Amino acid sequence: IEEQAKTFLDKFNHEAEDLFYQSSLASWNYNTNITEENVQNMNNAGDKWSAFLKEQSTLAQMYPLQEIQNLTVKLQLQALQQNGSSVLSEDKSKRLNTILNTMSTIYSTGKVCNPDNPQECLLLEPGLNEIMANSLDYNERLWAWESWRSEVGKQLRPLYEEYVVLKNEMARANHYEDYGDYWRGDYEVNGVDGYDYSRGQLIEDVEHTFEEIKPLYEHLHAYVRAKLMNAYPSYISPIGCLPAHLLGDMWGRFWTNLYSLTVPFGQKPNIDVTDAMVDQAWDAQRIFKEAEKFFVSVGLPNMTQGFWENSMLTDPGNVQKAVCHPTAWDLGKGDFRILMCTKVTMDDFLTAHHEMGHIQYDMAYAAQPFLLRNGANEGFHEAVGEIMSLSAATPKHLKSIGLLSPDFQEDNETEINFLLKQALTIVGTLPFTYMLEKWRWMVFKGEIPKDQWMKKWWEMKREIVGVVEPVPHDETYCDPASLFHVSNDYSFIRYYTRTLYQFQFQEALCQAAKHEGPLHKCDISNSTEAGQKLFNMLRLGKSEPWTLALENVVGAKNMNVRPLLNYFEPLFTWLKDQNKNSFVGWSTDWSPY
Amino acid sequence: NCVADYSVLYNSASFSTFKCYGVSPTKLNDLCFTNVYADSFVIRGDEVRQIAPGQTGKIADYNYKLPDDFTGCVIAWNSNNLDSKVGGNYNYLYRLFRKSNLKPFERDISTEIYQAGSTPCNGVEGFNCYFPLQSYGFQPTNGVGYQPYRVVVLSFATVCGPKKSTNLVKNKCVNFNFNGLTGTGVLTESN
Ligand SMILES: *[C@@H]1O[C@H](CO)[C@@H](O[C@@H]2O[C@H](CO)[C@@H](O)[C@H](O)[C@H]2NC(C)=O)[C@H](O)[C@H]1NC(C)=O
Ligand SMILES: *[C@@H]1O[C@H](CO)[C@@H](O[C@@H]2O[C@H](CO)[C@@H](O)[C@H](O)[C@H]2NC(C)=O)[C@H](O)[C@H]1NC(C)=O
Ligand SMILES: *[C@@H]1O[C@H](CO)[C@@H](O[C@@H]2O[C@H](CO)[C@@H](O)[C@H](O)[C@H]2NC(C)=O)[C@H](O)[C@H]1NC(C)=O
Ligand SMILES: *[C@@H]1O[C@H](CO)[C@@H](O[C@@H]2O[C@H](CO)[C@@H](O)[C@H](O)[C@H]2NC(C)=O)[C@H](O)[C@H]1NC(C)=O
Ligand SMILES: *[C@@H]1O[C@H](CO)[C@@H](O[C@@H]2O[C@H](CO)[C@@H](O)[C@H](O)[C@H]2NC(C)=O)[C@H](O)[C@H]1NC(C)=O
Ligand SMILES: *[C@@H]1O[C@H](CO)[C@@H](O)[C@H](O)[C@H]1NC(C)=O
Repeated sequence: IEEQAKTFLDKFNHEAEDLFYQSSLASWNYNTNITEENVQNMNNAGDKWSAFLKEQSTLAQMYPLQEIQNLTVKLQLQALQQNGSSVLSEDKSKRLNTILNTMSTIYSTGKVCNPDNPQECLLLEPGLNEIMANSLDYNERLWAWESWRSEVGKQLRPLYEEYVVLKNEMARANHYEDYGDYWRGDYEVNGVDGYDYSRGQLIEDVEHTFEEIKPLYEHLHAYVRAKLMNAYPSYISPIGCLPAHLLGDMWGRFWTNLYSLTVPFGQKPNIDVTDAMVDQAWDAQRIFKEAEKFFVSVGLPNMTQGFWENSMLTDPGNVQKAVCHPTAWDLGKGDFRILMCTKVTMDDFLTAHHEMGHIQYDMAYAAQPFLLRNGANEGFHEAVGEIMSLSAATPKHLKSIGLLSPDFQEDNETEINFLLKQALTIVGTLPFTYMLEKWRWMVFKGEIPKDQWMKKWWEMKREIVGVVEPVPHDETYCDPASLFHVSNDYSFIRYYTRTLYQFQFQEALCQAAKHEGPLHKCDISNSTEAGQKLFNMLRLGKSEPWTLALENVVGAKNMNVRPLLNYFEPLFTWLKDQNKNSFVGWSTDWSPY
Repeated sequence: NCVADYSVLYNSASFSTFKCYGVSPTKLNDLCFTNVYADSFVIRGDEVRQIAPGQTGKIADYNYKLPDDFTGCVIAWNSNNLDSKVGGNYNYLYRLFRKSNLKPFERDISTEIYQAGSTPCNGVEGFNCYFPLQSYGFQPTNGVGYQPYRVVVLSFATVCGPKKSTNLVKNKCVNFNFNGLTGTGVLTESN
């Protein structure tokens, strides 16, 4: 009966936050002072945190959720009462752990040997990805691309065929009919009236929005092909799919590195302010205080003071072992702080706006219950950061914050040079981001059997992404597993939904700001309503669902892609004049070999 | 049985918030009364917002009730540098559950396992029954709402405030007041 469940979770919320704090304190102290003495401390603190968390879950399981009426207490019971893991038999749990550890060590240690010189070998990031990012030798890239698959990707095959078993038996035991349906469960909403939402409806609404991208992507693809035909002549058909080893990284996940090969107006320099940052001699403190000047200018809260003493923004003065990975920390107890290795660059100034934009989220819902202090779905928690990055990248912010001179000028040739680099990043990944989740969803449900895994993958690379296998593959390979998101057990639909929500969250506040032009030109500074309509959602976290939270910011009951497509109508207006003698989209049937 | 310089507390620079709930802060010198008690305790900064006349929530319903008709004052100040510890200063204790709502000025120091809904209970605090006492692990890195505040309450004959005295002018026509007797005249040193 509900007061037992209230008092049980009120006791969880008073018990848990202390243990969460002295666990995350050792983790903070480790990442800033890396020593085995701090590894062992953060290990043995994180152990006691987990030993509390798993015990409180089997206690929460004794309370029948059908005796509840209140919505709050119900969502906190359902968050703590959930198994997920520990439903497996003890041996099969260790077998899944053994597979996960094996796919983790294979991806992290996977050496590729040079056949011209067997004594030189490359790891993925420190060399093999560098070839794909910054070399134009088709055969050095094609070697790096197929040798990752043949010398590392092949190792993951027999493991993914057994991870897909143990993860589905885990999902089933939880009464999710496949592990894909389990990952779709983040977006689910029940009993709120009208604003309810379904695991299967996530498939239907992703596929209902994906077809609105295709007319833009098939012009941007024909454009990227017409430019790659000049960087890689004779290798590419004028109507073809794109050979995968030519897409700018180890998988073709973003086209952003193709800019120097694809740029609209290479004769005009795209905007920078790294020069004005060093002309005024700014540091990390100034960069982040100019970001707080942006946040108080739209009229969001100031930092809680202890941000400045307890954050780390540059490297230390000692040649100290610390991670340079820019990370937003919520420790509990109201303690919000950023850890990073910063360098005086306009990219780091946008970072400051982005990571302080994450801290504004972590700060706003801090009065909500602990089990509810998270993003309303896994796409919201990054979309709320990137609106602060994009508002700060604009020539209006950059001139008015004094980072561009009053007599700097911008032109239509500059506007399209920006928008194409946005599209190569934002539009080019959406096909891949729908495709990877769709292939996994169809594998976990068994619509693709293990004797058609690599077959359907490349049929979908050719039908969804317009991309063709550089070299033939069969069921001895595992190109999905050759990527981090598959071999280390990560859901990926967060990137599709975030790449929708970022532009919804932009355009909603551009209306409130009385914005006068194309959606990219928008700035939410000096305004009140643009901070106020946002704060109404930011104070929620998980305490109200994402379907309802969209109606408070945007006035939309569900997710949309129109706002994203409106951020590209000026670029599509340009593509429609450049591409007139191009074959729009692709022939699925061409191949390079 | 003492003269109470209360307005010197109100004028001092150390305190973060101070208020009075039956009296104005300038009249704190003018007060005179039979007996008073002073209370003191250490609490989290956002929870000091419950420590005013008649309010609800946590401390006000389960530890320490102030009435709506409180003739008195409350004073609160930040204390990180002495009252917080890196390991969490769990010496400070708070109550999360108790039956009924506290009478104004009620104290309790006993405990029994809470048994919400209905159940027997003999230790263990496992299911449907809870140990209601909890500890406040204060740390010097906390956000302001969770930092330690030192808090005092004043629960307003034997205790007048300070009786101000002027200079004493001799050999001139003056109005005067000596203790409680008032008059007018010329004051001269007698034999
Ligand atoms: C990393 O942090 C640890 C602990 O925070 C430091 O190790 C010791 O810390 C104690 C404080 O409790 C000092 O009294 C010792 O002198 C420290 N050890 C040494 C060898 O100095 C450690 O110093 C920090 N790392 C660095 C590079 O300073
Ligand atoms: C159960 O739901 C009710 C409302 O549906 C919540 O009641 C509110 O509680 C807060 C503090 O607990 C009060 O300040 C509000 O005034 C209450 N609202 C109303 C309309 O009375 C209640 O909090 C929920 N239970 C829990 C444990 O959160
Ligand atoms: C969590 O998983 C267990 C199965 O491992 C679910 O079933 C319970 O299993 C235990 C033994 O581990 C039995 O003592 C219980 O009787 C089972 N539950 C019931 C309802 O009879 C358990 O129900 C799962 N949790 C949830 C939320 O369903
Ligand atoms: C940028 O703006 C200028 C001025 O509007 C554009 O120049 C016009 O281009 C069209 C199409 O070729 C011609 O019909 C006009 O004659 C041009 N104007 C003049 C005054 O000659 C220019 O093409 C624009 N470029 C982009 C990328 O938008
Ligand atoms: C937007 O906010 C900025 C920051 O307050 C305003 O910048 C001020 O502009 C005036 C005149 O343009 C200067 O005299 C001040 O020195 C500026 N302040 C700072 C801190 O640099 C700007 O005016 C605001 N925009 C509008 C339209 O009001
Ligand atoms: C934020 O801090 C600045 C000083 O750095 C101050 O001027 C401003 O008033 C503060 N913001 C608000 C909302 O008061």
